[PDB]
Amino acid sequence: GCTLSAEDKAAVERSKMIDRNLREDGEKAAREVKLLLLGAGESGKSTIVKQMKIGIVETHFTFKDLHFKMFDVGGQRSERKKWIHCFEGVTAIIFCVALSDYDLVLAEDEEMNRMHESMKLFDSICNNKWFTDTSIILFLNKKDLFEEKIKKSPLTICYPEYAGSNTYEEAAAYIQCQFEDLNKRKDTKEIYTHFTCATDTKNVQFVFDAVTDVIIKNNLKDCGLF
Amino acid sequence: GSELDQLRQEAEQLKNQIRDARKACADATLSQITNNIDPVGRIQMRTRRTLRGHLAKIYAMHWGTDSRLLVSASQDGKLIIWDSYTTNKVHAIPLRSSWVMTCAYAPSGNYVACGGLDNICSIYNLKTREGNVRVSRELAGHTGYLSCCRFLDDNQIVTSSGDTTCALWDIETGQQTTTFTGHTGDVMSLSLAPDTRLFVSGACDASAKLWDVREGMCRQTFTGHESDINAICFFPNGNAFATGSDDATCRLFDLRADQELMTYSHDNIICGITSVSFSKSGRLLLAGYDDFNCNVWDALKADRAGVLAGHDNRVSCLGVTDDGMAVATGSWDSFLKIWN
Amino acid sequence: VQLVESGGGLVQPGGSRKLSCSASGFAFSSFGMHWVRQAPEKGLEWVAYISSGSGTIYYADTVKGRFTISRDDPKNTLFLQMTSLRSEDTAMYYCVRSIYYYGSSPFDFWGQGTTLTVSSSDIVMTQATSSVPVTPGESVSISCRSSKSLLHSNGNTYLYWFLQRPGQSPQLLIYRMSNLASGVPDRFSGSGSGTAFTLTISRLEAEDVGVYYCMQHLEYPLTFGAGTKLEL
Amino acid sequence: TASIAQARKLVEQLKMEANIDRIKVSKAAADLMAYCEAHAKEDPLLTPVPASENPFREKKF
Amino acid sequence: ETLREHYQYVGKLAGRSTLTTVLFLVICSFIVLENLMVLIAIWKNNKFHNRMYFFIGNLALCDLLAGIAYKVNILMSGKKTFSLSPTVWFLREGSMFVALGASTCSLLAIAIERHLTMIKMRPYDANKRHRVFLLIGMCWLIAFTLGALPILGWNCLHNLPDCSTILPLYSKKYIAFCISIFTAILVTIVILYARIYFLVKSSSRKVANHNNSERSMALLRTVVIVVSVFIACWSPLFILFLIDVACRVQACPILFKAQWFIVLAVLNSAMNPVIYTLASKEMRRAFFRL
Ligand SMILES: CCCCCCCCc1ccc(CC[C@](N)(CO)COP(=O)(O)O)cc1
Repeated sequence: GCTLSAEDKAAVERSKMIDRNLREDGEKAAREVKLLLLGAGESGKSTIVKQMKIGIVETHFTFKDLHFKMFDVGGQRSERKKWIHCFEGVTAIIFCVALSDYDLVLAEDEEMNRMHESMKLFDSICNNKWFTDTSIILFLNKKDLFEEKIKKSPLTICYPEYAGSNTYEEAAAYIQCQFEDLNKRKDTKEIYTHFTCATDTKNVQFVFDAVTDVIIKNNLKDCGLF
Repeated sequence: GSELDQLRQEAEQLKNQIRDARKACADATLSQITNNIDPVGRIQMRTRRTLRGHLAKIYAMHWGTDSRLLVSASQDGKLIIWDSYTTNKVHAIPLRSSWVMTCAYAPSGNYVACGGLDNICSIYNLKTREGNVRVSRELAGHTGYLSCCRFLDDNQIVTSSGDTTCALWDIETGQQTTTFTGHTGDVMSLSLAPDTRLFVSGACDASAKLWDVREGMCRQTFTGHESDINAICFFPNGNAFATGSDDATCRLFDLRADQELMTYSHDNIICGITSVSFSKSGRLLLAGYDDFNCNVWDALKADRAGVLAGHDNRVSCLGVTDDGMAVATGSWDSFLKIWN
Repeated sequence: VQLVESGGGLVQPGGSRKLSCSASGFAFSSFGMHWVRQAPEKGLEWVAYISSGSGTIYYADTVKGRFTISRDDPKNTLFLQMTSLRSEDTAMYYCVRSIYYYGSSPFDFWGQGTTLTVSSSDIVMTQATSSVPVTPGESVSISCRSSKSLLHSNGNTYLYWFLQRPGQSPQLLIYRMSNLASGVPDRFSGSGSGTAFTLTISRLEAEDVGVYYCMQHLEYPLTFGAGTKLEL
Repeated sequence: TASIAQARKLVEQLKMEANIDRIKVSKAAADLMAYCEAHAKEDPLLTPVPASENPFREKKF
Repeated sequence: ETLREHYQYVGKLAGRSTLTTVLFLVICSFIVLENLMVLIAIWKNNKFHNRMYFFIGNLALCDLLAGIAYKVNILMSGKKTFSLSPTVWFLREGSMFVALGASTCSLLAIAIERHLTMIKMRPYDANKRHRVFLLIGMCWLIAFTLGALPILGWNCLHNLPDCSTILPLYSKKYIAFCISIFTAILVTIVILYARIYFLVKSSSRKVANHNNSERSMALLRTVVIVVSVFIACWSPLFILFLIDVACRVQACPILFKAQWFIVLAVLNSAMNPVIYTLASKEMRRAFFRL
């Protein structure tokens, strides 16, 4: 206040007030979890967002004094290599795939099935340069119909090189290991796996545990203890 | 069918004729003309100011019309209008969609436009009798993420979107008055001409289109790049424009002659240009590479003349004042930096 | 946008009174607040000033240390309390609104004003002219005089030409000596370098008759000048 | 059968883009040269103005 | 002549080999050069978005001051005991107490910061800077207050029996207070480091992967190494201090070899930057990169 006038001082006061407001607003959004939701076709994204319901669709919910915020971006239909860096700082990446959708085929080509597409998308998401150390939460949805579709029809159509007992457990284990083998890091990234349940509580608790593990790992790396 | 084959043959032979026509007039190179003049000296700029206060990546900035104010957009949902002389935060506006990729300042100084990743473009009134800032008009109708938007007049704005189509609107009513279609790839940026009668827009298909505002049909097409084009601006003369692409290359294209004037690239740089802007006299091209620091190119000799290495992350936006005394460089480290 | 003031009246020589103004139609939580005192049949003078967010508070040296200004933000209300009323404290008060940022127009709304009667170094602002007879259709020019240089180091020139009409509260014509306010015609003009300043009107009408004042804002206190009268 | 309509639109655009006049690159270079040299003096970035009238010079603080 | 009488009463004056002091000076040179290198490496970087950097710098500074002060002690100390006034002697001992206190009140501060960072489930940093400066100022103030305490009232210059054998002008109550503060700091550090591992293991048990299983068993190793190295250097010196408090004058010959333990405390300044900086991936990369 040596050279400033009677009006410049009030401008400085206004700037300080704006700075204080920004500081108090920029710390109330640093305690929220940013989950980027992905999927493919009829995997069950709508059912899943209904299971934990309160361009881009933003959903906000709460669970045990923790606020989660999810970005469904399925309605973008744009080149994903031009807007994917905006989600670089997401905590986890929820991924949704239906395991009872192995015998159907896409409308684009008769040979192209609807299961290899999910594997290609997972490979394109689990090996992204912007998500080197970003965890993934894999989901298998609609397992009720999978047993009925597998008891009459063997899964040799999708996996001809699979020698199993044509049972639910072995087929599910083979699908899970094939999906998890697409991971190329195995050290920085930690892929989770789950089977959807009828009740919402199991899925919500699984997401809570996964994000808690990710948060604690990030904290351990933050404080130089590891 | 025979009709499809003959139509494809006709299109191919028109393409050949257009290539021959554009090659016929390419008689001399731009190097032979500017290689005799005195090169500009090394451009030593220092960070006079430092505009801290953002708490997220910075995606767009636009210099004001009086060359004293500027507006910056962040991913924390903040639009901030500063005072560049004394580092005063003149206004702070909270947004509804935090995923904004562009912003614009009205030439009169009364309105500010913002939008991105939401298919909607919002206009905000600065000179309000209530003393606050409020939204005055929301424009919707695009099916892709908004890339750029520029004010044509007090009641006219033109926006490019990720749905390969651009649109010129009417703020009073809110309905599109012109729709520009013909792009194959995603449109990433537009720039209004000084005379405010034409504009160029570059797309992810490595092509740019110069349009006509009054009529509303594609007038000229420019090609020659190899990847996505992330920045476009006119020369201050108004009869040229420079594009910057992801293959570590900028190019200068003239409107009268549809060839390539010069290319700006270097072997040691393998990064993509994120922003392009000119100086008041058109002798300084300031392309912001995403290799953690900006760069300064002599827009007439293709060689460098200085480096604005003061950022610790990707630089995304870059502007120049109307009278050309200051240059600002916004980056993902949430720090603006006015140079001089 | 409107300000409603209340609290004045007839008081004894011993007693404390508070003047309260309520604001509606804008964002009171971001407007600096002033008070202005005007003696009956005489000129006007500044009282106090409180900034946004109750940051700093100033006072007039005349009754410095006896006034108490308070701002209630949630209710958009301002109070000014006075305790030991002398004989000079009989006058009528305005509560102007103000916002300070680059390009703003401070001293834009003057409220209405309320009257209070008491039962029985600083740059000087003066205008030599006191009355000018005039017929509509001809230009009028008035001059205002200072005792220092009003041009600050930044480049501004703090002088606010304002207009008062009989039974009508003052309104802003010129702020920072050069620019015009909002809601007034382009008939008025003002420009003056250094110490002498002038206000000019091109084509008189029946509404321009009244008193004209100049005020300075280079530093504190805010000393007003003697008004000049235009009669029909 | 909308493909032939799209091809019609494309060939119409080709018709519109193939009927413009061009000039030698030497004149398009001389125009930029003249514009650059004419307004060089009013460009502070090219040749910095003296520090007396710089508005962004840092003060004591 | 007071110092001579005190030495005679204690017994150091009775009858009062350069390899020992040469080896001491060599160890001190080692610790000071490595601590200066660590401090200059921290100063070389400028990305202070992590609040751990200030704590590491403060610990390095405290260790450097300890090294320099004990340089002064060992150089001035051997035969200048009688020829110099008591005031320089007092300054010398006050510097020792201030310094070790800098080194040890830095570990308490860093343990507090680690325990309070690893207890709040914050997905992103809130950028709070009050705590770091508060803790640095608090530890420096505590060290300065504890170093100069005796020269403002606590001495044995007028009471021969009521002061120690290791230092004939230091009352027993001051050494008892030092013992109390040292054991309090040790217990607090142990309790702070014996909860982070429990929390991490309990959280990683719910979802069992290979990464979690190796993370738990590496955090356990890190915590055990930190605690064991911190204890193994400071424990014998304070064991000697407590036995001296229990022992009387002209009784325990071992008190004449106390120097052999002090260098061990010096050795603790030889391992703090080795563990707190070179036993973590981020700091290791930041140090070996430049
Ligand atoms: C956290 C509490 C800190 C305790 C740190 C322990 C330091 C105690 C200490 C004792 C003695 C000395 C130096 C001893 C001389 N002071 C130097 O040798 C004794 O020898 P001379 O008097 O015969 O010369 C230094 C520190």
